[PDB]
Amino acid sequence: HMENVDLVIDLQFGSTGKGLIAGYLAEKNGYDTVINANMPNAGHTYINAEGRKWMHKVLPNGIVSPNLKRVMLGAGSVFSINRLMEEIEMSKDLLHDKVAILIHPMATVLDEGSMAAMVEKLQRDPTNNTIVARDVAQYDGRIAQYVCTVEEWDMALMASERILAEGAQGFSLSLNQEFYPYCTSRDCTPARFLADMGIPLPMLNKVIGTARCHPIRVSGGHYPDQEELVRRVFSFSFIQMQKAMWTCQPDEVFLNFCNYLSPMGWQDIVHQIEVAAQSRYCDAEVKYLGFGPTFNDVELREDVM
Repeated sequence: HMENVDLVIDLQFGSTGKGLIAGYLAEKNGYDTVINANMPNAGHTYINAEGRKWMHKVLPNGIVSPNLKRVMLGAGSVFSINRLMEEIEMSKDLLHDKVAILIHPMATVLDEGSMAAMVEKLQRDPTNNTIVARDVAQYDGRIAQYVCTVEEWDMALMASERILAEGAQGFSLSLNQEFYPYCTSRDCTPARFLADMGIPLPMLNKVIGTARCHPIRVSGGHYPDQEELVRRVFSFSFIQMQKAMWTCQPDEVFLNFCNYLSPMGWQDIVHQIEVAAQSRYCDAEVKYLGFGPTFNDVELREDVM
């Protein structure tokens, strides 16, 4: 009942490719439940060993799990119903048989922007029955079939055997990190992600942090030990990693986009990530290395260095 959630988080500016490791872990570990709480975003990509591609803004990338039973969209979600229905249709083969999709009643429905909808939910206007999923489901049957009660949300988490939780955006984009106001509207930290998915703290088993060799901002400042090489590509920042390690405390790290650097380049970053971890009381080791955008391009660090 406890220690059964694996939480995937991005340790830099949100472009580390967390979707690749979510899909990879879902295929390897076969979680029965996959959960997230995304706000509108550019999409998270996973490509399997056969070349099928999923670009998701709403659904978790973990729906590729061979043991999938429950897909859960948390209270912190802010989503377009049109986009959700399109993503379900595109993966109807994975979602039609013995799979339950659950939308938390207090998830926010986007009016067919992100800020105004989140603000509308926070206003708590008693006569407004058009912002939270529980209320929209009373007149929009597209989501009435998936919206659950708070009690049903809790019971689905209790009934889950192994869960994959997928975090949002990235650590340095947090509302309360130093780049404010050039940041997102929430903190991008494990504690906020579990809060926004309604996951009790004892359920956390491990945190998998994702990083890139050259972080990208997709719009805000950068750390003093990095420089630029609408998208801005930066060199690796040790300070960024130290800050992310202290707060996020990952247990394992996936270092992606190693294919764009020389052997010295990506191996030096592997060692810097581990020095950053140790410097901030974190025992994380780099376990996975990404050398391309597909399942076939994820390698075990212990097998290549």
